[PDB]
Amino acid sequence: GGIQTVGHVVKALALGASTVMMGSLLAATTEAPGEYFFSDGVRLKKYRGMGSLKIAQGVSGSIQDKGSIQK
Amino acid sequence: GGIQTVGHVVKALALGASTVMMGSLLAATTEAPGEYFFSDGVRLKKYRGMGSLKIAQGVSGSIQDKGSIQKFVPYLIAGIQHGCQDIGARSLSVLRSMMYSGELKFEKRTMSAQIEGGVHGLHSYTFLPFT
Amino acid sequence: GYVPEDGLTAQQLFASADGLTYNDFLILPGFIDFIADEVDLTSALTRKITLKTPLISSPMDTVTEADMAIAMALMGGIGFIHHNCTPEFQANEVRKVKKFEQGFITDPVVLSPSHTVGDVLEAKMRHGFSGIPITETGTMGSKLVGIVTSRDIDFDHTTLLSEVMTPRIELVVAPAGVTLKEANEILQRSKKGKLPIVNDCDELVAIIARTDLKKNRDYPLASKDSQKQLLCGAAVGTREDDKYRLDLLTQAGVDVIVLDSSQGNSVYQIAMVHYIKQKYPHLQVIGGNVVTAAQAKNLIDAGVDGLRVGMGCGSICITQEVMACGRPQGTAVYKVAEYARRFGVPIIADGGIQTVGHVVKALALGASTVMMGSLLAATTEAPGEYFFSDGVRLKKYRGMGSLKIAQGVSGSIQDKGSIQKFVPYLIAGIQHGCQDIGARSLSVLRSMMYSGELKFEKRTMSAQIEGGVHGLHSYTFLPFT
Amino acid sequence: GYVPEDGLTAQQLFASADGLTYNDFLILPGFIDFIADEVDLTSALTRKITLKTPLISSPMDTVTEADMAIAMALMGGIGFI
Amino acid sequence: HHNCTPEFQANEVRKVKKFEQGFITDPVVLSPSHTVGDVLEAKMRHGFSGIPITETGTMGSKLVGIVTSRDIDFDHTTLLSEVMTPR
Ligand SMILES: NC(=O)c1ccc[n+]([C@@H]2O[C@H](COP(=O)([O-])OP(=O)(O)OC[C@H]3O[C@@H](n4cnc5c(N)ncnc54)[C@H](O)[C@@H]3O)[C@@H](O)[C@H]2O)c1
Ligand SMILES: Nc1nc2c(ncn2[C@@H]2O[C@H](COP(=O)(O)OP(=O)(O)OP(=O)(O)O)[C@@H](O)[C@H]2O)c(=O)[nH]1
Ligand SMILES: Nc1nc2c(ncn2[C@@H]2O[C@H](COP(=O)(O)OP(=O)(O)OP(=O)(O)O)[C@@H](O)[C@H]2O)c(=O)[nH]1
Ligand SMILES: Nc1nc2c(ncn2[C@@H]2O[C@H](COP(=O)(O)OP(=O)(O)OP(=O)(O)O)[C@@H](O)[C@H]2O)c(=O)[nH]1
Ligand SMILES: Nc1nc2c(ncn2[C@@H]2O[C@H](COP(=O)(O)OP(=O)(O)OP(=O)(O)O)[C@@H](O)[C@H]2O)c(=O)[nH]1
Ligand SMILES: Nc1ncnc2c1ncn2[C@@H]1O[C@H](COP(=O)(O)OP(=O)(O)OP(=O)(O)O)[C@@H](O)[C@H]1O
Ligand SMILES: O=c1[nH]cnc2c1ncn2[C@@H]1O[C@H](COP(=O)(O)O)[C@@H](O)[C@H]1O
Ligand SMILES: O=c1[nH]cnc2c1ncn2[C@@H]1O[C@H](COP(=O)(O)O)[C@@H](O)[C@H]1O
Ligand SMILES: O=c1[nH]cnc2c1ncn2[C@@H]1O[C@H](COP(=O)(O)O)[C@@H](O)[C@H]1O
Repeated sequence: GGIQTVGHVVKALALGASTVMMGSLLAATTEAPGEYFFSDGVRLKKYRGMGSLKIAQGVSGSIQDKGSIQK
Repeated sequence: GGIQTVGHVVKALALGASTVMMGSLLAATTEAPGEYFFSDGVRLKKYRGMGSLKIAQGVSGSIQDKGSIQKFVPYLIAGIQHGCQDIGARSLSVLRSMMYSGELKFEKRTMSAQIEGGVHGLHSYTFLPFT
Repeated sequence: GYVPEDGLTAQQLFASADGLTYNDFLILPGFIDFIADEVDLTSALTRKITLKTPLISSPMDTVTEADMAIAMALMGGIGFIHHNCTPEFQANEVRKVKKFEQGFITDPVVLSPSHTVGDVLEAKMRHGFSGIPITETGTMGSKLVGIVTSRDIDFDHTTLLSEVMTPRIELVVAPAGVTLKEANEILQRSKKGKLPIVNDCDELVAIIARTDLKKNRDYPLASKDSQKQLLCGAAVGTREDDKYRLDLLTQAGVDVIVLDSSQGNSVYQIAMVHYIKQKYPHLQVIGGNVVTAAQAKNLIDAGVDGLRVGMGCGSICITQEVMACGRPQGTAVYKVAEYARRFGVPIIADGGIQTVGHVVKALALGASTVMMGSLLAATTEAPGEYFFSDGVRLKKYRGMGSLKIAQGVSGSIQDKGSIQKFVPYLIAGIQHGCQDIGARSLSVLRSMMYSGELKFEKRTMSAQIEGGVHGLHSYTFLPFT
Repeated sequence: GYVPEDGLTAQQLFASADGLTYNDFLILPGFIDFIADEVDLTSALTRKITLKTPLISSPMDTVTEADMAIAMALMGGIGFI
Repeated sequence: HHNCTPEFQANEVRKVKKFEQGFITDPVVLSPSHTVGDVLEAKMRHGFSGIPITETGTMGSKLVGIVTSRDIDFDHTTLLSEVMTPR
C-alpha cells in the first residue's frame, strides 16, 4: 500500500521489498469487481475499505476507469 | 445530431425521422478511434469537429469513457423500445402513423418544468445507466 | 362599491397549453377572519379511508421501513411499505407497524408457569413486549395463572416462573364481552395498568395495557381503524408472483395497497385491480401513476378506490429523459383531479414536492393528499446510515430504477432530524398558508378552486428569482421544525 | 363514457412559430397491451435500403474508423466513414 | 460555561446535580388541601411528578399520602386528598 505510481514501485524494490502489493492502482481496472457509475462526467468504479462497513478504520471511495489489467 | 440522451432518440423518431444519427453519444466508446488521456483525473477521449482544424465553425473538445459499443447499442435499443411501449406503439411505423393521424398528443414543457428529473433537490448523485 | 376582478381563474390558466408546474404560478391572497391554527385538514385517501392530515410517505426503499410508517401514521398521515424486498420481510414490516398500539390485544405472547425466567428475557429481546400473562398450557386456550412484568426482573436466571410472577388471586381482571369504553374506565380506576380480560370460565381471551391510553393522550391525531390500531399500506408490483405477496400482506392485516407502476394504464395493471377486488373485497386499492384523464378512465372503470398522479417529475427520477414520455406536474394534478372528482375518487399528488409552498399548491389544485420522497429522506427514521462525505451528515437517497435500463439516479440528502418534529412543521406551514389563501378547511379550498373564487397568476421566469435572491452575500434559513 | 381529449396534437405544436427543440416538449402516454421487447424497429435508410434498428454513427473523423462501422453494422445500424 | 449571570449558572449546576439521587433530602412536597391543578403546575415547573403529601406541606410534618402521574389521567379543581394514595 501507499504505492500510487511506478516510481514508488521502483523505490520500494530498491529498499528491500521482494515484491510490492497494489490496491488503488488496480482498482477501476476492467476485472476489478462490481460496476461503473457516472458521478460528475467520470466513468468511476467503487473502492471500498474493509474497515468501512466495530469502529471504522477505513474510508469508502471511488476511482476513474483504467482499462484492462492485461495492458 | 443534437441527440444526447435516449429520450431525444424517441422524440426524433416520433416526429418523422426514419433514423437518428449519433456523434457525441458514440464518441469515447472503445472503438471510436485514437487515444485516451487522464487530464484532471478522467479517462476521456478526444472529440474533434470537422470545422475545427478557412474560418472555424466547430470546436475541439473531449468526452469521458463509455466502454464498448457492443454493450452500448443494446442499451439504446432496449431504451427506445421500452419508451415506445409507454407511448403505446407496437412498431416505429405505427408510431409515425400515430404522429400523422393525431392520436399522439404533445405538451409544451415551459422552462421551469425542464428543471425536472435529477434536479436541484439532491446534495450529490451517481446515475449508473446500465450502458 | 365595485372592485375589478384581478387574476386568472382556475380554468383560465390551464386552457393555454404551456404545461405549467408548481413553480410557474401563485395563488392570490383572500380575506382573513380566523386564527392560523383553526382550520381543518381531514382528507380522503381512498373512497372509504380518511386521514386527519394530507401527508403520505412515498413507498421507496430509502424512505419507508416500518419505523417511518409508525411515526407518520401517529401524526395523521399514512405510510406505504417499499416492495423491492422478499414478501416475508414486507409482511413482517406491516405486522410490526400494525402492533405498535392496540385495543383488545387478541394474540399476546403468553407463557406456562413452568418456564425458566431467562425465557422471559429471551421473549422481551425477541418481541420488545415485556408484561406477559401466564396460563396453564402457555396459550389462549387456558386458565389465567398470573402476570409477569419488567418490574419483576430486577435481580443467575434459572428460576421456575411461578416463583416470581404475581398470582391470579391478587391481580385485577374484567369479564369478557365488555366494550372498549368500560374496560378502559375499569383500568383507569384500578390504578395499576395491565388489566386482563377473562370469560365467565376464567380463561384468557384478551388483555389491555395502559401504555396505549398514554399513546392516545400523546398523539391525538393518529389514524386508527375500527379495532383501534394504526392504519398501514403496502406497495405491490403488478407481476405474476406479487399475487403470492398479496396473501402474506393481507394475512398480516394491511389496510390499503398501491399498485406500484411507472405507467398505470397497462392491461397487466387493469387485470390485477380486478384480481384484488374480486379475491379480497375489503381492501382499498390505489392506481399506478397516471398523467391524463384518458388513462384515468380505465383505472376507475376497473374499480380502483383512488389514484396517484404524475410521472417523470421527481427529484430522484430520470424517466422523462429515458422514456421521452411524461407531463408537467402542476397541469397533470389539476387536469386529472377535475375529471376524477366526477366519480368521487380521491387523487394523491406523487412527488416533485420540495418546499411547503408546493404542498399548498398541490392541495389547492384538486389533490386530496400529497406524497413525499426527498422531503422525508434523511429524517431520523428514514432507513440506513449517515456518512460525513465533504463535511456533511448526509443519508442515502436511492431511486428504485437505479440498481434492465436505469430510470432513476442514486444520491444523498443532508440530515433533517426526527419526523416527529418535521411533520408538525409541514402541518403548521400548510394551515398557516391556507389562512392567507382565505380557506377555513381543505374542502372549502377545493370548492373555491372549482367555483372560480381562487385566482392565480403566471410567475414568468424573471419573477421566479424571488425570495432568498441574488441580493445577499451569503445566508442561513432556520425552518423552526 | 366520454373522456376529454388532452394535449396538443402533432400539428398544433408547430403552428405557433416558437421554434421548439427536443427539450421543449413531451409525448403523452397511451395504453399498454404488449411486452416492452415485443416492438419492431425495422426502418428505411434510403428508398432501397432498410435496417433492423434506427441507429447511425456520424461520419466524423473522431467517431468512424472501420472498427466502429463493423461494430455498429453488426447490431442493426450502419456506419459512414 | 461562565459568561452568564451567576444565578443562571447556579441553576444549571443545581439541575445537573439533581438528575439522579440517593436519599432525596429536599423533595417538592404538598399539603393535602392543594388543588390538583397545582400538581400539574409543579410537574411542569420541575419535571418531577411522584410527590409526597405532608400535613403542613413541608419536610417538618407527618406523612398523609403520595400522588403520582398515574393519579392524573382524567376539570382540575379537586382538593388533593380525594385523589392521593393514603399513608
Ligand atoms: N414513476 C415511476 O417511473 C416510478 C415510480 C415508482 C417506482 N418505479 C419503479 O420503476 C419500475 C418501472 O417499471 P414498471 O413500473 O413497469 O413496473 P415493473 O418493474 O413491474 O415492470 C418492468 C417491465 O415489465 C413489464 N411488466 C410489468 N408488469 C408485468 C406483467 N404482469 N407481465 C408482464 N410484463 C409486465 C413492464 O412493461 C416493464 O417494461 C418499477 O419496478 C417500479 O417499482 C417507477
Ligand atoms: N385500550 C385502548 N383504549 C383506547 C384507545 N384509543 C382510544 N381508546 C379509547 O376507547 C374509546 C374508543 O371509542 P371511540 O368513542 O370510538 O373513540 P373516540 O371517542 O373518538 O376517541 P379517539 O379515537 O382517541 O379520538 C375512546 O374513549 C378512546 O379514548 C387505545 O388505543 N387503546
Ligand atoms: N399486551 C401486549 N402488548 C403488545 C404486544 N405486542 C405489542 N404490544 C404493544 O406494546 C405496548 C407497550 O408494552 P408494555 O408492556 O405496556 O410496555 P411496558 O413493559 O409497560 O414498559 P414501557 O414500555 O416502559 O411502558 C402495548 O401497549 C401494546 O400496544 C403483545 O403481545 N401484548
Ligand atoms: N436509590 C439508589 N440506590 C443506588 C444508586 N446507585 C447505586 N445504588 C445502589 O446503592 C448501593 C451503593 O452503595 P455502594 O456499595 O457504595 O455502590 P456500588 O456497589 O459500587 O454500586 P455502583 O456505584 O452503582 O457501581 C449499590 O447497591 C448500588 O447498586 C442510586 O443512584 N439510587
Ligand atoms: N423523588 C424526587 N425525585 C426527584 C426530584 N427532583 C429530581 N428528581 C429525580 O427525578 C427522577 C425521576 O422521577 P420519577 O418521579 O421517578 O419519574 P416518574 O414521574 O415516576 O415518571 P417516569 O419518569 O416515567 O418514571 C428521580 O428518581 C430523581 O432522580 C424530587 O424532588 N423528588
Ligand atoms: N392486573 C393487574 N392488577 C394488579 N397489579 C398488576 C396487574 N398486572 C400487573 N400488576 C402488577 O403490578 C405491578 C405494576 O405493574 P405495571 O404493569 O404497571 O408495571 P410496568 O408498567 O411493567 O412497570 P414499569 O413501567 O416500571 O416497567 C407489578 O408488580 C405487576 O406484576
Ligand atoms: O479499510 C481498510 N483500513 C485500513 N487498511 C486497509 C483497509 N483496506 C485495505 N487496507 C490496506 O491498505 C492498502 C491499500 O493499498 P493502496 O490503495 O494501494 O494504498 C491495502 O493493500 C491494505 O494493506
Ligand atoms: O465541425 C462541425 N461543425 C458543425 N457541425 C458539425 C461539425 N462536425 C460535426 N457536425 C455535426 O455534429 C453531428 C454529431 O452529433 P452531435 O454530437 O450531437 O453534435 C454530426 O452528425 C454533424 O451534423
Ligand atoms: O427510480 C425511480 N424512477 C422513477 N420515479 C421514481 C423512482 N423512485 C422514485 N420515484 C418517484 O419519486 C417520488 C419521490 O418524490 P420526490 O423526492 O419528490 O421525487 C416517488 O413517490 C415516485 O413517484
